[PDB]
Amino acid sequence: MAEDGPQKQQLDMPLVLDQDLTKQMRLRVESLKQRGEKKQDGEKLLRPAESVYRLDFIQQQKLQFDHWNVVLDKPGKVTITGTSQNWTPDLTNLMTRQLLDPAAIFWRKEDSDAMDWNEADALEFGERLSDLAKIRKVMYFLITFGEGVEPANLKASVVFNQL
Repeated sequence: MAEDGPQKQQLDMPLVLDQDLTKQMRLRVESLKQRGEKKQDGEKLLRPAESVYRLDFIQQQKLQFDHWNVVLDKPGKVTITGTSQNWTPDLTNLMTRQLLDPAAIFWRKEDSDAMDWNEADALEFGERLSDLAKIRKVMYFLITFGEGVEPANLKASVVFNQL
């Protein structure tokens, strides 16, 4: 019974990129080449356009996913690929066929202020995220920067309904 006015409160979680963390992985690969490792069983090569985003689930369940909204300073294209809470690139070698369901694609055109994305592929990953999220207070997402996006000009804000 809120007396202020707003009946249902709302809370948005700003996911933030981790470009510096991406550079740290590259340094480890450079050290490996000095002694070589013959990693031909499955070399893990990330693209300089891959940054790691981190999300902190502050509430155990009062939070609810309403509508993810990603904002870019300029139009363009970005690919978000999800990973099993177990297949981690640092603990496992990045494999293309061992990826779970395909990655969702979000893109904003110049005459469009709204981005069009695959709701069907994203919707399936929505409910799956609803569980693994209640058990893990933090989750990392991989994003790819296309052409026309400056390094840190990416901001990801998702609106959630707090009960």
